[PDB]
Amino acid sequence: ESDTGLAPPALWDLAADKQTLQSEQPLQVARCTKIINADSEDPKYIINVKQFAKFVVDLSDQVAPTDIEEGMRVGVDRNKYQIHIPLPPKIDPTVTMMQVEEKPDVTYSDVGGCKEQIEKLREVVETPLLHPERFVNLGIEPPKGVLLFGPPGTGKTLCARAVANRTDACFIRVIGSELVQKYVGEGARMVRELFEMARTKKACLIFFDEIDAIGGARFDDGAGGDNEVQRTMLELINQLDGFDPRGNIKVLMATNRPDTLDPALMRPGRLDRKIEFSLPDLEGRTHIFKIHARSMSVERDIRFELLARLCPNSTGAEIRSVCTEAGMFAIRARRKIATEKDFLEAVNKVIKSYAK
Amino acid sequence: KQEEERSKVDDLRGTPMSVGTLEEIIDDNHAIVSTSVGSEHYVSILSFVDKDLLEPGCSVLLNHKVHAVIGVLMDDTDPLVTVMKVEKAPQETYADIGGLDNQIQEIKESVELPLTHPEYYEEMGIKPPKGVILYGPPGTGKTLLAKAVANQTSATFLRVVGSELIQKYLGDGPKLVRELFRVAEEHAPSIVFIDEIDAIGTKRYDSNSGGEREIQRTMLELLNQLDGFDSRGDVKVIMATNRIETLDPALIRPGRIDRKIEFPLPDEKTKKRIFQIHTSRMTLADDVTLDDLIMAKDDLSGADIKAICTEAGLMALRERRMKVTNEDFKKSKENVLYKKQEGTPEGLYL
Amino acid sequence: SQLDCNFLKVVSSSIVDKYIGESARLIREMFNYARDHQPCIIFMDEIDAIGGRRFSEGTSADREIQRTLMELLNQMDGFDTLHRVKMIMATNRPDTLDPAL
Amino acid sequence: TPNCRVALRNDSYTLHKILPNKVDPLVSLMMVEKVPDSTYEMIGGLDKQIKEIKEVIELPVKHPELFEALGIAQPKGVLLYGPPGTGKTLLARAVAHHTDCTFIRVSGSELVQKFIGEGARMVRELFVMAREHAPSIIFMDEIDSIGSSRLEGGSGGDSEVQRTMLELLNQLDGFEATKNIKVIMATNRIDILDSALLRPGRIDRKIEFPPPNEEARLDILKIHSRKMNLTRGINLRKIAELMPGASGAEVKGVCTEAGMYALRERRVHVTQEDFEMAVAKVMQKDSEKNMSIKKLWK
Amino acid sequence: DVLPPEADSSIMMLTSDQKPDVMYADIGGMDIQKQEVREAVELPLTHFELYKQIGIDPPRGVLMYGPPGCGKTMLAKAVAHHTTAAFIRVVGSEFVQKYLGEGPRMVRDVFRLAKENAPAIIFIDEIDAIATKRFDAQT
Amino acid sequence: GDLVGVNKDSYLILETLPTEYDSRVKAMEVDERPTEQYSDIGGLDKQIQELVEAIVLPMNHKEKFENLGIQPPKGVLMYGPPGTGKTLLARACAAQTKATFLKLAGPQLVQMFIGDGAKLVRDAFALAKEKAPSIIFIDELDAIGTKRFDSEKAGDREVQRTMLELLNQLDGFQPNTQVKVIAATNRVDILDPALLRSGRLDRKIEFPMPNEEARARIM
Amino acid sequence: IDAFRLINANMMVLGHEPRQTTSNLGHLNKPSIQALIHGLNRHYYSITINYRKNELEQKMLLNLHKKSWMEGLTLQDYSEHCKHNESVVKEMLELAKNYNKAVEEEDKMTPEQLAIKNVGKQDPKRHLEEHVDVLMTSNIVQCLAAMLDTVVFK
Ligand SMILES: Nc1ncnc2c1ncn2[C@@H]1O[C@H](COP(=O)(O)OP(=O)(O)OP(=O)(O)O)[C@@H](O)[C@H]1O
Ligand SMILES: Nc1ncnc2c1ncn2[C@@H]1O[C@H](COP(=O)(O)OP(=O)(O)OP(=O)(O)O)[C@@H](O)[C@H]1O
Ligand SMILES: Nc1ncnc2c1ncn2[C@@H]1O[C@H](COP(=O)(O)OP(=O)(O)O)[C@@H](O)[C@H]1O
Repeated sequence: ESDTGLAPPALWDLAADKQTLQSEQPLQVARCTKIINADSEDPKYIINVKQFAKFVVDLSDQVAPTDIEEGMRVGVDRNKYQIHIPLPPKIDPTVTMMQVEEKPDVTYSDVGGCKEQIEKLREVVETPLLHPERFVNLGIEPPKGVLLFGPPGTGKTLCARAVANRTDACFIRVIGSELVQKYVGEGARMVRELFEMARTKKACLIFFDEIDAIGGARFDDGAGGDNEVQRTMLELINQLDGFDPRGNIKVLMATNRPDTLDPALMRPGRLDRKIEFSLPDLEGRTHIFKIHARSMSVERDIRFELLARLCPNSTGAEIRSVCTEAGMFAIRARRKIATEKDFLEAVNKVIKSYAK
Repeated sequence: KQEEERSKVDDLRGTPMSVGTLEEIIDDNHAIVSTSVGSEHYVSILSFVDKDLLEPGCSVLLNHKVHAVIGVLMDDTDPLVTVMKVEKAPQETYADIGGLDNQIQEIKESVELPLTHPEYYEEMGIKPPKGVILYGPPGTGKTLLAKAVANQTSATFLRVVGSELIQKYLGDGPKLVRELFRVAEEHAPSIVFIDEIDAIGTKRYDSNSGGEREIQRTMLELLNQLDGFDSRGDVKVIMATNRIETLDPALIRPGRIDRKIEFPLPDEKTKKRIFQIHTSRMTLADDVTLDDLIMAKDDLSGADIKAICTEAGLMALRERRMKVTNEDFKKSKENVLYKKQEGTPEGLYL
Repeated sequence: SQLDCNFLKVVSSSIVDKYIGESARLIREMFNYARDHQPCIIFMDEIDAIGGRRFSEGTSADREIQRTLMELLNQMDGFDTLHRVKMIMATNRPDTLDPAL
Repeated sequence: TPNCRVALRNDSYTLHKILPNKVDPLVSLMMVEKVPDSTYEMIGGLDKQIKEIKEVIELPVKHPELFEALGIAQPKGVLLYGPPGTGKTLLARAVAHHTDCTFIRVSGSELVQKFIGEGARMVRELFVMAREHAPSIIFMDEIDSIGSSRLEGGSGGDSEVQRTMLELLNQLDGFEATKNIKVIMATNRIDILDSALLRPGRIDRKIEFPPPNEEARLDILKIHSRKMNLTRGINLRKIAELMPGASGAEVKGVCTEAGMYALRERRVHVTQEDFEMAVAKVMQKDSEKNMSIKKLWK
Repeated sequence: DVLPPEADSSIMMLTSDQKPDVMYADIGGMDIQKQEVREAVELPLTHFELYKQIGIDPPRGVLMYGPPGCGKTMLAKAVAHHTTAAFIRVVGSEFVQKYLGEGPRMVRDVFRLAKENAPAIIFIDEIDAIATKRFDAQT
Repeated sequence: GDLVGVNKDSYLILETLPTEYDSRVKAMEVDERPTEQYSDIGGLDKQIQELVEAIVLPMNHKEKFENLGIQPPKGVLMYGPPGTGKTLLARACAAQTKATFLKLAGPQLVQMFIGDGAKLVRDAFALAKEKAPSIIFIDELDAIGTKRFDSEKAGDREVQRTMLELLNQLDGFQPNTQVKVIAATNRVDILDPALLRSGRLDRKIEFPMPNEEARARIM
Repeated sequence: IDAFRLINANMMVLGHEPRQTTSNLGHLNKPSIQALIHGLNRHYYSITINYRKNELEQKMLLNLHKKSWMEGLTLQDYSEHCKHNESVVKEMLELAKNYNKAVEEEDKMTPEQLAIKNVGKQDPKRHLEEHVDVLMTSNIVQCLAAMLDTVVFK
């Protein structure tokens, strides 16, 4: 037997007598296409199928020539190919899914040693939100966007969260690969949707994480058949200026690669201040050891300076990896606490396998 | 004579039903579908179609007049999530392999210990590792070791070859990743074993054509659902290739995989077991001397040993016998093993 | 300017493409217009780009340009008789070319 | 019914008739249908390679109960390789002649077909025809291009013919270990094709082809001089003694050049000296004699 | 209706405009090389009884080479003048296209043309475009 | 080469359809040049005038240069130490001559496949002479300006055509007195003397080091 | 050519095409598969059409279309006429030799089954008397028209 979409008759039995006949002859059938361009004061819209041809047709009198832009899935007649009511991609709540507005479990002391950039992030974020007085009286426009760049996992996510719980109001994190979509012209609508619905509420913070994917990478040198990252990039630099007459909401980007750099972003009005992160000297390392040991069972008679001396060049993900590995050494035997020599092997296991 | 309303709807629809493709679902009794030629239609959907199983990626039934959704269609016998599950038992448990006991406690503490004794982790609050990489020279012990650990377990096991994830329907790739990880989540904490992951992940190149992007999105969604961080339920994943340097670096970096097990070289110790293992299921006569074959040749694997025993069986059947004499082994040792013997600095290093 | 009938100007740099046999298709298409129209002049500037010397294993991009060059050597002077057609080549580096050219 | 084609009406899309025989388009390459081209005794010298092939092909067919009595399975994979092309077609066409068995030859250059999928679909369509006639042998000719190496996809090494190599390796042993199907692959250059199909799980017989010996070179010479006109007082061994590492085909070239020398004289006779100038014509190599290339290294 | 066999797949015969237009005695100086090709190509075509008597089995093909401007194409024209075959010639770098499979299919189209037709002569000018030694196809 | 409107049944030519092209030079079209006051530049006022004498008077006095018997040049080169006003000068003068600025970066020309710059250069020079007397600025042509006759891997093949297709576009065969080129580098001697001579870029505008009096003016 | 006529949608409980006293409806067309798929018979129905033929139309259409006065007595002069009697003899001869080849052959092992499974529809009498009939009638018409004009014209 088969199914073919059946059900027992108690819900569709009354549906199947005369409602099916009214969904055939009155209800028409339309198709979807893409919109290449447009003309002024007259439609003359050019529409491609990508499978049939490119057609030059007109809209119907059901819609107004207002929201029909380049790149929108619209309804196409079978006979006259006329533009019916366009269709949106996705509805509705795609902003709340990245705007949790929730108190994060990060202590302000979780970043110790490189306090100079944290005070820079204090001045750039907190002071035009709550102390906007010296900016007016002297005569410098306050900056409203800072790029972060440097070695990966240096504390980029840590410092970006350190300002997140600092004011606790409208934190928005954007994944860099989430805007890499499949449809033609998908993120640029979402960038319009994010920017409008964040300007409604005040004291809001938006963070762009991993802008190596969409934030001005290669502008258009490898994608010569799709052109989506560039159109979104051209749209976001378009909507950032012009549509920001003296706003309040701050936008921050971070990258690993110090190459994906737009000079049009460093035009004054988009991005002005350079803040990079560097490696800890001695103490910022040892602080992270003091962070990733207090949560686990270690010996109270061991030191952390000696371990950081064995690690000249190291990041917090590496330091976290040593503690997990030295964690596993204590599990290899029947030890319910951590001894110093398990940390010493984990240094030699992590470093002296591939690094140096 | 009683069944009437179902019979009318069996007769209400059009007879030449075509087969469609769900793309997006809008809950206003109409949506957008796809034909077989990639032509897409703003059509509607009926009421009897049982709107509970409509997923973007499912197959439906369409018409010729208005091409509306006649009824939802099943998977049409597509066993791409059920066949890869090992139902029976694999090969011998731990006595099959030999001379790899350096590497046994690694995988035993990583798989069996988080399941059988999850108390060592809770005495100090330390998380178990998620992924384990098995690389080394090709055909060394990698497939033989994975079957050795999967035999000694008390949970379900998955066998994935890697080429049975790659299709061309533009959704089938990352969907079956979600369909497998849903099966692994809903069922017992299975052991994901995806062999040959170098075919899907290397060096992260993006082209403009539509032959390569179906790999990268499936790779990217795999790293997304591996690190979905919502509810994984301790699913242990074992990944293995031969080479390691031409692989994806962000799968190597911690947070993802913290176990990179290497499978080094041999010796004339581990061989003698594999000679005995391969010469067990045959009519081994009482006139054969394997010890002369062991000491003489000094570089061979078990796949070489297997090729010896098969050629020994063939030479015995060419001379119309049942049992095998030593001479068939001697010629098989001299015939088959002469295909790769090249390159040695002899008499130079004591 | 004077005594002109049909004067083609080839830049000899734009005749390469990303597809493997397309440059040879351009050359024969250039010469059939030259047989369509009687007396005609083909001016190819800068033979140094597409000319050059044959050599050994040579980074497969270069194998195409040698195949483009071998097409040019055959079509303008080969099995068929090029009649009422004159060719003006002009460059600056005649040092290393194909001596068959 | 599996792989059952049907007649469909083109107006209402209704069934019309169950169709006859299964999917086998382009069997013009298949089923060679002409049995005599060459005998057995016209090869000579390579009798070991002959006896191996005869009792790796005809012995699994004519007496399968012997192989079903020991306990091991029967071989199906044969690889032939010899760099100058010595006994690479003659030995194929001879076993194609006295076998009374179906012969299918497919060169490894035809499956490429223009656009996608079509070159892949006829792979399985061949084997279902090959299983349709269980007494059959598929011959592969020059598996060197399709079957080289799995390269990257974004750079060169386009993954289009790769699917066929995936299909070929996963059809014969991916689903079911079939029977009465023997494959023969013949190419040189055994360092550049892929090694996954070279494991002993698939191919059991890597029969090489060495250059012929002086007894072998004498026997090849007696083959081609059999139809010519020979004059008395001639030694054929010394001709083969003047071939230091010949290639079998060069015996034909000496026979043609000695024939061509006697042609221009309008003479049906041939001397020993005619062959001496014939071998010296063919022996034209870049490793020149000089007596100093090979004596400084003694 | 049924079309006649091989009404397609190329049209590459030389009959009646165009012609090579050179006599055989125009080349002065190749007393061996003109005599060598003629033994290999024209002489099998007419005097076939002489080969069969000795058992020579005339050669299948011929490689010509050397520096440019020694008389290479000029010889092939005077061959094509004094012949009674369907002379089928082809540029070397011709049958390489953008779409894969086109090249080898055009190879089949030429050979099925000449084999089904008269005892014809196939001439390829250059092959160093398409016939060097092979190595690992990295590209 | 025209994209005419065609009836779907009669196949009749009735429309013109103004014929767009690739999106890459569309991305290179930069309009709305902000008016930068020349007094922002300190110490380099001679070079400002010599530029204004070179371009603006050919834009204004079109008939003064025709009755005299001369031809205005179309090639101007800026060079010097990087950061001395190579990107502060002509885009301050593109703001008053309303003639549709059109940038051209150097390494954007280098693409992955072969024969991409030869399309991309020519189409850029196509669109400008399709337009009004526009201005083509090229920035860092040191990248594509090699030092020729050198066949050494890997920069031996992909550059020289795009170099040439530039060069044969500048003077070339037909006269190109429709669009002006103000192309600039920061390096001189690495260039080969191929387009480096007159005909092309001949107005050598050196940028000196800013003086103490120039730097104090700028601050 | 076909004409049609719409039936109302109110006759859903009664069978359409209310035929009463007629039996010509099985004639003139039956509804084919390409017709009964779109609207037949549930929307519209087919109708029969005959042709109003009469005198004062039919004979005068034939006498002005298929009629020739001066052409019925021409001679089609013998440059190409006896030339046409030569290209046909050769192909008839080869068919006769092929007809010779089969008649002398005479397979006499299971003849009636070998004859019925091996037909050619061109050898025995298909290509043998077809052209022979055509060459016979043509020269008879030509010579008789040649003899009559010699009787008439002096
Ligand atoms: N033992 C032999 N006796 C007679 N002739 C031989 C012998 N070995 C080789 N030849 C000659 O060598 C020629 C090559 O045929 P062979 O099958 O040996 O290689 P091949 O198949 O042509 O090589 P490839 O596979 O590269 O095409 C044949 O013409 C054959 O006459
Ligand atoms: N022996 C000769 N007698 C008369 N003319 C000759 C002779 N040798 C060469 N030539 C002239 O030189 C030219 C030789 O060119 P040909 O077309 O034979 O090819 P090629 O130049 O020798 O070879 P390629 O074209 O491959 O370099 C001919 O056009 C011919 O006019
Ligand atoms: N004469 C000048 N007066 C004031 N600022 C200048 C001058 N020359 C250069 N600059 C400054 O230099 C900066 C950019 O240098 P630029 O000329 O763009 O370097 P390059 O063109 O070599 O990349 C601009 O912000 C501009 O303020």
